[PDB]
Amino acid sequence: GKFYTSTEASEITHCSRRQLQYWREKGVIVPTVNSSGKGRNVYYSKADLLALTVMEQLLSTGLNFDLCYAALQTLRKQEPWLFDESVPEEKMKRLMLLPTRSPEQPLQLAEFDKQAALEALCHGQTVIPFWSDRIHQQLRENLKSFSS
Amino acid sequence: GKFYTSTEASEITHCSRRQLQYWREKGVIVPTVNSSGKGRNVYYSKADLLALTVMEQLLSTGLNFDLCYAALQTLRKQEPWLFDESVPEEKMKRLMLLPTRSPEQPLQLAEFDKQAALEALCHGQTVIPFWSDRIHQQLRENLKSFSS
Ligand SMILES: Nc1ncnc2c1ncn2[C@@H]1O[C@H](COP(=O)(O)OP(=O)(O)OP(=O)(O)O)[C@@H](O)[C@H]1O
Ligand SMILES: Nc1ncnc2c1ncn2[C@@H]1O[C@H](COP(=O)(O)OP(=O)(O)OP(=O)(O)O)[C@@H](O)[C@H]1O
Repeated sequence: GKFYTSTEASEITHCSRRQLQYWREKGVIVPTVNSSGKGRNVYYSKADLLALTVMEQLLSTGLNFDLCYAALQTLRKQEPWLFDESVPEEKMKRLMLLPTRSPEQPLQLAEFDKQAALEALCHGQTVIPFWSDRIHQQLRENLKSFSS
Repeated sequence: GKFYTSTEASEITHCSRRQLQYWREKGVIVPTVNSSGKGRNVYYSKADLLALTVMEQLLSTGLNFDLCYAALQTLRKQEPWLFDESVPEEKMKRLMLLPTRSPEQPLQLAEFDKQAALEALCHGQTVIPFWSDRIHQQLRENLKSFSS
């Protein structure tokens, strides 16, 4: 479909070029590449831009990088409807991330619901709301703006 | 009062020696030191052990290091009763940390209350409960255990 350069991706998703390069180096995001040269050689898909938008949003919660990476991996594997363009934003489900003390399973991801979320807080557990619709709305609005 | 070596501090608070060295290097915690030599030369106070316990607990929430450091600085300045041994644990107030998107003020700290905390979650805001009493209880129990 539509492909975007690194500077275009950086400006659309409000990730710095330095962040994109680091996330490429670490395998967080895998844009399409070709041999090195003076011309453009790295291109992000719309799904990559969505992954960038997720990563920037997770990092804005204060969550450490390793857990943001783990969250993005879990979202892409377990919640692929987030990246599908199948579900219109009105029907996407809001989620919540619950960090744990288990190195093997360091992050729980669940559907958001107020009763369970408030119960977790009253037990002393950190809750990180993750509004799937806002994610997709934010990229869509950055992109509609991007042309103009 | 009582002073503890780095290995004693590491084992009491379940921070690795590598973490203590890094937090010393960065100024997170400032144990008492003297000139270098073959003998012991770094000593943690009970208040330092409390600061270590806070730092290990904040890092367990998933909060990134810079914000844990900022949280510890804000707690020591704004909530010195946490480190005073004034308030018995039964009267210490539970808190909550709310990470923000402002670089100048990247973290809000507030008294915990369920109504406000649930309202923040429903608005999409991350909430990190911080149980002051559990902090002081945990070190006290690690220390009562430590002798035996
Ligand atoms: N919100 C909080 N603020 C401060 N300390 C906390 C908070 N939540 C948990 N802790 C501390 O984290 C440690 C582990 O807590 P948690 O209840 O998850 O496990 P635990 O009860 O030690 O596990 P186990 O059931 O295996 O003994 C405990 O020492 C607890 O005091
Ligand atoms: N829980 C969440 N999940 C996903 N995206 C979120 C969540 N909370 C906030 N955002 C996104 O973070 C960005 C900033 O949110 P916030 O409401 O704090 O500020 P804002 O409304 O952009 O600020 P202003 O009032 O200055 O325009 C928004 O794009 C919003 O969509």
